[PDB]
Amino acid sequence: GSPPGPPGGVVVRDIGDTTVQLSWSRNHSPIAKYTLQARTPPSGKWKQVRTNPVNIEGNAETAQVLGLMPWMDYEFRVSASNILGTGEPSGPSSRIRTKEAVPSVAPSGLSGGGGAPGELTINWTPMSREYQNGDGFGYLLSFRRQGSSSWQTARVPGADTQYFVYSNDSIHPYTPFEVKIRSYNRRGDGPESLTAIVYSAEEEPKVAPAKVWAKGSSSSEMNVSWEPVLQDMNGILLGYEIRYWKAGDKEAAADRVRTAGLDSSARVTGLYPNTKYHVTVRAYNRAGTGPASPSADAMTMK
Repeated sequence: GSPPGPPGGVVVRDIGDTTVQLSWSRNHSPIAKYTLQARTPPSGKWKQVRTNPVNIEGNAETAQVLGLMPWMDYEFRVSASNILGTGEPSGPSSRIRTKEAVPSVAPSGLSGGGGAPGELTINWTPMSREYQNGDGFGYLLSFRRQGSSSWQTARVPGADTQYFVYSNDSIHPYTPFEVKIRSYNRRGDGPESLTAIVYSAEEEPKVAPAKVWAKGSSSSEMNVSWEPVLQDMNGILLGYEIRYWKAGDKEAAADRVRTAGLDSSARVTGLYPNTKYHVTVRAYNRAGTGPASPSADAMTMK
């Protein structure tokens, strides 16, 4: 008069990407219903699963499991119930992996810009394993000159791929491109991102600020001002990079701070009291920095 013993020999066949066919067998006591559970090893908790048929009769030895995730590891087990309640669950089936599916989201964070002459640089956020949905994962980039119709594409494998640089001598500086990205795996292509406008590399700055003024404003702070670099048409300027170092130290070891905008002055903090500093300023954009200004000097107060 004990609750029914667990069935045994739980095995899996007909593995889909979202379903499997589970089988088992028994054996004296009448069984009214079977209940099925699944977990994702090794550290997953046992959870209930949807079945077809919805109710597994006591004479049944097979059930379709519904509502699984693609490319996922699962173990399954079965329990038997009658008027005396439910017995212990079976031992778990041997681990299976559901089939792969195309990835289900588009990569995010698509952008780009910068690089060397003749380059188009493109960047994005790599997709974490939870959305990859299969092995042989990678990204498919499509790009064309803004205005044109024909796409060029680039297929790059590896989920950790987070940028791509293309170069062609026919690409002029700061050329606008339409760009879009989709992920893919062994099973096929995922959905495409919104299109982004990405400019090819601009020319790096070629001119230095002509004059820099630096003055210690306290024992640990310095105000720095300079003459802006005159932008000629086509010229791109994002801001300035200020470098400063103690007299007696190597220029190459200078700290670096950047502005962003048309400001022609900056405040530098965290300096040492009663100390002489050298300061240079240079222009920058996404292609790099220009040559340095003549150095200026300043002393922090006592």
